[PDB]
Amino acid sequence: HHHGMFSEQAAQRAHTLLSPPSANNATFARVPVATYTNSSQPFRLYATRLIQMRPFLENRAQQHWGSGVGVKKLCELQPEEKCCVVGTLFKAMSKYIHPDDELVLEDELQRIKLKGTIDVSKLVTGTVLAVFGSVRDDGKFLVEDYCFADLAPQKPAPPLDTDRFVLLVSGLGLGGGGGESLLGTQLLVDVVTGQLGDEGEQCSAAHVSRVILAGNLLSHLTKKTQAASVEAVKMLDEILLQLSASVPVDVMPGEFDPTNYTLPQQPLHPCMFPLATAYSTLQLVTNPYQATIDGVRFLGTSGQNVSDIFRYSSMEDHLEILEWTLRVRHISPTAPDTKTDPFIFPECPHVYFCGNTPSFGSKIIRGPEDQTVLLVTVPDFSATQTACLVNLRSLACQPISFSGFGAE
Amino acid sequence: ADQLYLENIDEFVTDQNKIVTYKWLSYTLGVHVNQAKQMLYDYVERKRKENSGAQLHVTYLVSGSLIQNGHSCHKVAVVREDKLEAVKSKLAVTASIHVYSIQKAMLKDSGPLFNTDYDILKSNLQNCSKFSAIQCAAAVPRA
Repeated sequence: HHHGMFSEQAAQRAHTLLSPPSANNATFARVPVATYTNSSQPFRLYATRLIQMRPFLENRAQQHWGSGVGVKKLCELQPEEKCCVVGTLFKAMSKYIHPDDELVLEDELQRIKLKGTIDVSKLVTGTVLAVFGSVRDDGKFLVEDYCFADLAPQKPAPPLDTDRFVLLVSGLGLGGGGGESLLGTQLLVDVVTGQLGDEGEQCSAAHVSRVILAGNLLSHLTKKTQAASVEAVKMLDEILLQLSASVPVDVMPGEFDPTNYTLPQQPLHPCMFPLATAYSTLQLVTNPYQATIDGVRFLGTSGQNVSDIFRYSSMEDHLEILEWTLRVRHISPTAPDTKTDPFIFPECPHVYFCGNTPSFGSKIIRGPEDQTVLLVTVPDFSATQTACLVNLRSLACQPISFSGFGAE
Repeated sequence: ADQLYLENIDEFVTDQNKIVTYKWLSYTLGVHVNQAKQMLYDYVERKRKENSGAQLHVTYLVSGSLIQNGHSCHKVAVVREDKLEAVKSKLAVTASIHVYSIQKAMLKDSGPLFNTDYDILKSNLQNCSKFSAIQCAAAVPRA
């Protein structure tokens, strides 16, 4: 989908700031940020997976290979029998993939090994597939074809009459990086706020409905180190403040932010952002974050999930790894069990984003029962100084890059 | 009226030797962020026609679309006076152009342009969106 990108709607009107002061001055009323619904409860706090996934992987294999029900558990397997086993994968011997790894398939009961034509550099420990082949003289199970649950059901987001934007940013990384990282950051804030730019920019920035910061806002003797870490947080407060005073802002915990390291990271503590928390517009959300903005279902994490799949996969492109999880109906299979897996898509998001990617990324993908889903990999602003702006009435991501001249 | 903000700015640049960014002037004279920009604009033209060679340096904010490989990226940049033409050209469709700062002495990097704005903020931390071109019904201290 291309139309209604930011730059376009932005240049949509005459310039004005290259002229002597006029009295008449435009001041824009932001869009009604009234239609929102945080829905990340299921984030506020391997059999079970296999149990929930089973119905899915089965109905996928059943359609993928027809009535010919290979539905046979790991126990009911008759050597040399062509069937379909549904289970969990385990691997064993930058990236920790081994020259030659191996995939063992676990059933609730036993666990069989795997041969055949199945990519290992691609799949990783925790995936839940529908394998097809027969048990061999080797004792190992040879595979000829496998599939995954894919995308869950998904009703279409209602139509919007006027474009609404969602600014996705990530990796502000306060603490280190050099003041250039700063001006850039100021410029970022100042654009959404309404400080810089001409009426065109402004009137469109004005159309931004919400701002999501996805983790890593702060990044990492004792005497000064403390002060520093304290200062940083302070700034982030100040930034969050300016933002809060202008538009709704959702903050997501990251790598090493004051909260649990495990995956469903619980929100940050209000005790950190005195200045900002004063605003009803600020909101500290869970890690894997879900919400429905202006009728569009968003879901994203501050990165980690993809960061891991990367460590144990061969996949290079994060945008891919991201698409991967969406196809494997599991936000982060690389994560441990603890009793419904929250990380299994109940319905399919409209926009699915990802944490501190090293580069901006975007792609729209479709699914079996034609579903539409916009993926986004929000770069680490710290080193990129970029963020995506998603227009919700068209699903168009477009990066925004800030910069200021250097000595040259 | 007008002849007033003009002197004010002169006293700032030339006499005080301060770096004048729209934001900074905005808060300083208490004026709409845009009208502040328009103010700098008028001030340079005068001082420029006046001396035709007065020690004055300007920086602009240029923003627009810049396609790299079929994929359109929006760019927002604070540039040094000269380069403005160059940057402006590289853009596919240009959205915003306006003065950003005014300084007597040229700046090595855009660095100070932050510091300046950052300080004046810490002192106004109280009301950031006061002179913004955007007002938000919800941004009212309640939660």
